[PDB]
Amino acid sequence: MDIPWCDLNIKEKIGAGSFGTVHRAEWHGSDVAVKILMEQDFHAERVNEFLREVAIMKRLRHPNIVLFMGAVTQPPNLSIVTEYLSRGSLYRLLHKSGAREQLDERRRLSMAYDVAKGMNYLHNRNPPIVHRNLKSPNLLVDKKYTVKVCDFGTPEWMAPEVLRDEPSNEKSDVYSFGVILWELATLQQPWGNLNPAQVVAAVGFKCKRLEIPRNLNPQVAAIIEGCWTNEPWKRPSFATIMDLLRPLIK
Repeated sequence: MDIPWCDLNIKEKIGAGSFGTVHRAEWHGSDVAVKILMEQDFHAERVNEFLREVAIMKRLRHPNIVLFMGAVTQPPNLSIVTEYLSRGSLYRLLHKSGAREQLDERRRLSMAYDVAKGMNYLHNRNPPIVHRNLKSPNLLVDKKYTVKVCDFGTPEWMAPEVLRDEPSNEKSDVYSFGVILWELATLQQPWGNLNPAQVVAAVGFKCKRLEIPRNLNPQVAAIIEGCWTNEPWKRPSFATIMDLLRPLIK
């Protein structure tokens, strides 16, 4: 639904990027998040691309996808309005201090399941929607620790083929999921000891893979390893990942 800029009461900034910034906001009493595009080119081609993007978001409806709630479609305030997740990015949540005590194995496995559900949903659109930029910093977490894929750089989550500048693949983000599941199970930062360029070489050309603790749950380790096969088409679909994760959380 269309939203007039004046109807938004902007609050404290909660994020930012290339597009611009993100701010919590009050909207007719409702608590929302507003993505404010700062670019000052309001010519048709751009406004139209924006409108086109907004029409896509309107069609994406799933519990584990950030809830679209509206859009400011009038210059000079092009914006996307969504629900507000108060715990922010998954990345910061895992690496903040005390995370291990704050989040038990069962919870972190549920968080993984949430992502798999979102991605399974996205992969089943016609045409399928592939998120090659899938990564923990892109995932958002609400108060109840539910995780949602934010659908609207650095390569530690990019699949080898992507790092090789190869053609787009539907199973590229399955590799990325493998890294996210690894972060969740180990609470380690991926490739913390390499610079971006070294990551590209390691995973893209030397078939290096993040090390799995011998101490880790075998069933979770298996899910991870399967996501990391060099042959993309050999990686399990997200629905298969869901089947494999469901026994564990329960």
